[PDB]
Amino acid sequence: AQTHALSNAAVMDLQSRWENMPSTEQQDIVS
Amino acid sequence: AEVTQLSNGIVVATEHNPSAHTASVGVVFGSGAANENPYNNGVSNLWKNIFLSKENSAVAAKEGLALSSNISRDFQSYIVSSLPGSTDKSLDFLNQSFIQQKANLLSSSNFEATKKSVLKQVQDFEENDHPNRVLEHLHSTAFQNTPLSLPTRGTLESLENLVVADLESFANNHFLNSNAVVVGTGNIKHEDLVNSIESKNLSLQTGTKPVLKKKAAFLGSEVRLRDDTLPKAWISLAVEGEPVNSPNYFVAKLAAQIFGSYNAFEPASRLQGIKLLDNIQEYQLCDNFNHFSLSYKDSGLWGFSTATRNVTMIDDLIHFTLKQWNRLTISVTDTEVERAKSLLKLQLGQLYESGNPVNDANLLGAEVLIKGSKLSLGEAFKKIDAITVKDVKAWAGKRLWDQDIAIAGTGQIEGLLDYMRIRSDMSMMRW
Amino acid sequence: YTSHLSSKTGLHFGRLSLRSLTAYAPNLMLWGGASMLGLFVFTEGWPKFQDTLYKKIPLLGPTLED
Amino acid sequence: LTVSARDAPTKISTLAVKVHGGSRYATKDGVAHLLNRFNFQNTNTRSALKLVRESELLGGTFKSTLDREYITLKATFLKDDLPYYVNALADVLYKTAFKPHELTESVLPAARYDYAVAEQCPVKSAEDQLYAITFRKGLGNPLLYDGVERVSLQDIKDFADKVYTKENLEVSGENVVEADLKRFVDESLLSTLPAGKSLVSKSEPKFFLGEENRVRFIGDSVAAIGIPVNKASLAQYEVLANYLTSALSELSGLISSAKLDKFTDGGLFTLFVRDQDSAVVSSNIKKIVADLKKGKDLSPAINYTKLKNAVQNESVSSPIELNFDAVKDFKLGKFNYVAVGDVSNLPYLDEL
Repeated sequence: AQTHALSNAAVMDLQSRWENMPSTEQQDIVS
Repeated sequence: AEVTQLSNGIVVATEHNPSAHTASVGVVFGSGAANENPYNNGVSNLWKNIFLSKENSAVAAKEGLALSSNISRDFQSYIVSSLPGSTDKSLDFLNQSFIQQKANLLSSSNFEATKKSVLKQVQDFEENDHPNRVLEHLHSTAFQNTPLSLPTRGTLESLENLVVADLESFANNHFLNSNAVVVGTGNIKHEDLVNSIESKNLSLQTGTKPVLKKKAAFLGSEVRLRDDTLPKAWISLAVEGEPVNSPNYFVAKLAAQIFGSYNAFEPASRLQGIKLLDNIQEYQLCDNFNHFSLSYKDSGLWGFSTATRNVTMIDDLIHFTLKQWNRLTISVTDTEVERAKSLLKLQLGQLYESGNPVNDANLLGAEVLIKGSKLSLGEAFKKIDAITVKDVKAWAGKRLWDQDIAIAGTGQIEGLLDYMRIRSDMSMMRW
Repeated sequence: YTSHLSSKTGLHFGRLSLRSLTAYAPNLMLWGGASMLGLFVFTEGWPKFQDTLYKKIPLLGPTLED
Repeated sequence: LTVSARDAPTKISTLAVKVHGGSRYATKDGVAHLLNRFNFQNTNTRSALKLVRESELLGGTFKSTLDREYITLKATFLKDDLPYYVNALADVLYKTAFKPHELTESVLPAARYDYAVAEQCPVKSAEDQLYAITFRKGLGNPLLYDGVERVSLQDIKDFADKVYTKENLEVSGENVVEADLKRFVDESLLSTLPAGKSLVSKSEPKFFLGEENRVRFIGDSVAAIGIPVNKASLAQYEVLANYLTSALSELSGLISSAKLDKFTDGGLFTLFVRDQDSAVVSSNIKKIVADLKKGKDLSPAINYTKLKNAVQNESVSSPIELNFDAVKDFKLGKFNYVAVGDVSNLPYLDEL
């Protein structure tokens, strides 16, 4: 629904370590 | 009085027991602290708290039913107790206010009040409790860089950095139907067996749980928080236990129950016991024991927790406990094993058959998710008498002998020698 | 067990029991074995002990000739 | 000596003997607790542990709790180990030894430890003060030996012979077949204890209301309140206690406890307020008492109270079946007060 200010632990986890994220919410966050 | 399980979309289990008359129905989600990343820790805590406050206020005011919860590593045991003749209402409320809809629940005001309450609660837990703190630290130090070390409560930095979107995202990535069940421990028979599967009474978010990239590991470490302000001391050894669903669960449980608990300020505990308790009691060395062998679906922990009072005499307590563990893996009297078998039998009987339906419901949910089928205690008793000295010798020759340990305590630990005076003396050079 | 459990007391000279000695018997036996092994290791210059050691191990220790 | 039991398919069981004595019936104040801590050790027939460690070796454990009027002794065992436990329990309930030189080292340090860890928390102190100031030297007494009087072994033995007797006794165990116990007490020493007299009370204990006390404890402040309740109207206070302690009403995030201790023919409605500071407590208790005195409708909590009461029961000796239907309203009348911790800020009774 066009979320604004997507500022959760998800983005910090993204910048820190992307490869270790379990290849499943990657599509959700890029979407 | 026999547990029944099936598989129709959502697993439904039932442990009928017309002994008690407090019917309980709820859910046992197969995810929790282990199924979530370090950066967003207390999401499960926040879920549990928003539920336990506002839904409690709703249910008691409307009807008569008191709702509880529990999170240990990978459960959200949202058990909703009720009367024996009031299970349909409980199920209807659970499916109308937990799975959906979440709009009337996650108002910004209620969420924020619960957020500040959770912050206060975790803060005073950090400032007051101690054995639980060292246990959580032991988990956090045994499983570094692994989705099992993060605690079941969370860190203030991780607590503060989440408002709505993270909560809803975790809800939609873990409140599915594939790994969620229904538990009806109490005195219901088959109404729950048919009413869970109805025209619409079903959890939303069809799909599967996102599989974790890495499961679990182990490595020796220390996390001590030396502060002389606190009066007493606190330590907690640990050796990697045996995971659930393995032919080593009960033998490890017995190997833990041999040494047993101990409370130095009780007239009915000092007199009884085995070698270490006597050799401690001659002087004053320790004040509490807790031999615990906790197990999880990824890996288990065999631990040894104390909270002493003497400060100069930590080394001797550790040395004696280690020599006793070596004695366990080198030679055990038959009477010791028989006594352990009897004690563990009665302990299991008390734990699994306590009158409170909530405990039985939570344990049934844990087993049905992990084992895939409930293990009635009859088979446990049948297979527990077969445990013999040779088996325990063999098991301890693997889990205990020269295996890396992890300890973590807060208080006046300073007297404790760092690593090679508590590790390289598990064999005493004469086996 | 209704009611008497018919307990029996094992032999013991205070602390050591028959169970412990039965458990430790092979241990002490080959500890003595290892002790004598190290004893053979330590002694090498005795002409008597060297003479005894020469014959028993002839495919590894034929070292006497000048 | 009437006994009762219930059959259970589960294969773990426990037997309890419920001596109808305790703090209330103690002639000297600090004897009930010391006796109870003196109970399971050193029978004349068999040694203190040389023939009681075999209980753990045989698959069962011993426990001897305490209450306001119950010297309860419990033992949890497997199904096939019953007669030995009945015989051992009857032997301990045989005023056997009470050896003199096994008190200055056995139980007194345990009593001191128990008192020290039970007096740090101001909740317990508030309970004790409230009971003493409401009941005088009747039902109320110090639940714990604090050493204020020297109590002699002669007095302990006198109390034991006063309470431990066949007529004033009761035995109940769960997951045990009825016939086994009904014919096993008689095949044991429990048939030989002298028949004393039932120490029960015919009428309600005398209560005192209005008075208040204070102390100067060093720690968190607590402001207990108490009510006297009689058996004729005891449902209302239970339903109100659960109404308060729950999350149903707004007075939930500040109260600490609102339990209702139950006696034979009465009890004390208690409640608590506690905080780290010494200023929030005053305002909190002021608004609580003002709103309670205002008078709140109480019916829409009956189902919750019934559920909590039913789930609370775990013992075979079920309490009287309370009638939770004649509850319509409530309006506070006269009460009591105890203040612990700091006093300079806590409100007096006049302006409450």
